[PDB]
Amino acid sequence: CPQEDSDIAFLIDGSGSIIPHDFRRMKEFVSTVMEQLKKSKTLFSLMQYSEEFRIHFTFKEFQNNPNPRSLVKPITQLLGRTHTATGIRKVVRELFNITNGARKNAFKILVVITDGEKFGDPLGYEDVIPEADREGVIRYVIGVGDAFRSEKSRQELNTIASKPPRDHVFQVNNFEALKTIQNQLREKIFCIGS
Repeated sequence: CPQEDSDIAFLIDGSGSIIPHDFRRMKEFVSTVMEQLKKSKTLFSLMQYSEEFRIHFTFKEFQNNPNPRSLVKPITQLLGRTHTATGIRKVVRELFNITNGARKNAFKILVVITDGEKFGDPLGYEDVIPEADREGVIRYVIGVGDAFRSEKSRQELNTIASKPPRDHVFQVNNFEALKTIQNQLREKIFCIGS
C-alpha cells in the first residue's frame, strides 16, 4: 500500500479490571505494533484511561523522540473504573489537536484497547461517536478477555469501532492472545488509503 501521512492514537484501558501481568502484555503489544507501523510519515500518540485520563505522549513528543518502546515501557497503570466514552472524547479533542502535533490533512486513526464494559462514565457513546465521525477519526477496537465473549457484549465494540464493524473490531480471548492480531492490525492501518 502506498504510504500517506497518518496520525495514529492508542487509547488503552488502565482499569483495575486488568491485572499487572496483563497490563505488561498490553504495553508489549502497543510497543510492537508501533514498531511495526513506524514509517517516515507515521506519528503516534498514547492515552491511558480509567476514571482518570493520562496523555503518555503526544504526536509532537513522538516526533521529537520517535522511539515507541522507550515511550511505552515506563508507563504505570492508572487503576480504577472504565470511562471509555470520555476517553474517546479526549482523544478526539486533545490528541488530534494541532497544539499536540497532529497534522493537517493526515489520516486520523484511533486504536482502542478495552478490557471491560464502560462503567461510571458521565458520557454515553452517543455523546462522543458523532463528533469522532465528524472529525474523521477512523476507529479500531480490540476487546480483550471474558467481558466480550457473549454476542450481546460485542455490541459495545461495534458501537466504538468505525463501520463496518467486521473490518474494525478485534476480539481476543486474553492478553496473551494480543500478539496473534499484530499483523492483521498492521496491514489494516498500513493500507487505510489503499
